[PDB]
Amino acid sequence: PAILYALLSS
Amino acid sequence: FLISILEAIEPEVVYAGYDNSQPDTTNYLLSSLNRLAGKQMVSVVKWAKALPGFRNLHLDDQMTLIQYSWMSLMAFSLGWRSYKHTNGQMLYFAPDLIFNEERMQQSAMYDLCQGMRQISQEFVRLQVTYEEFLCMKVLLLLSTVPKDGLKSQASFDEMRMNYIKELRRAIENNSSQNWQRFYQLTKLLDSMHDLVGGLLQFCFYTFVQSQALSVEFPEMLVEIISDQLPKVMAGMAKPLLFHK
Ligand SMILES: C[C@]12CC[C@H]3[C@@H](CCC4=CC(=O)CC[C@@]43C)[C@@H]1CC[C@@H]2C(=O)CO
Repeated sequence: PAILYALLSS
Repeated sequence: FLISILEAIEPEVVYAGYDNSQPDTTNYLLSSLNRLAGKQMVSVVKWAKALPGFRNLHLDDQMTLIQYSWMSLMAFSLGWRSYKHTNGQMLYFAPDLIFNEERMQQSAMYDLCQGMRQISQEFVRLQVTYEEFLCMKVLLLLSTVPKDGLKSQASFDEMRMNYIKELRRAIENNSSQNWQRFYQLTKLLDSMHDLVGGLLQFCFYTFVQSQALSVEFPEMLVEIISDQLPKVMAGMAKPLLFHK
């Protein structure tokens, strides 16, 4: 879940 | 004022970006819902991060929790919206996409729609308050975990208990009456699991044959589902129930 991970870590 | 916070971080309404000039085929109806889901996903993520205690958890868990509960969170919020707007007679997916009897039929998932409407009806029967709803919603985010456990297990357990207590606070009244209320509200929470099981089964089925069925899914959902699906089929997740 690339898009999700990037959204959760910012 | 933990609820004051829950009230402030509650996501603003999300529109589907639905085009009513298009024929409501099963393909268009489901693809539109999937689009709405992608847009709602962004909102649940931004909401989770603002959740007191969620950030204290390992990133891996944060990922896992949202991944396992997004369907339950959205179905539950759908239940609330349908309750406040139509007293549970119709599915208020979004202001621009309300499912009536006709769309439920052409959707090809009438039964799942009724299952979801049933949640809305429970809100009606119980006259669930906005505060009770907010607390319950958080519990949902914390009710489907990996059989093997979370990395911030302790941090997780504390958080869950705090929100459960917050629910009790929301629940004036006498002690026995408050107990009965808690019992009934947690019964509703446990019921989500069976509903979600069915919702997820159709989601995975349409996802697998997406191109062949011409059912579109937004990229964000594709990644989530692609990773989640195998985990669910492998029975890696378990519910945290309140009742036998
Ligand atoms: C996933 C799904 C479309 C998206 C919805 C979901 C049911 C719960 C739900 C509530 C919302 O307020 C946003 C749409 C949505 C997330 C449906 C279950 C089956 C259906 C499909 O499988 C369409 O392909």
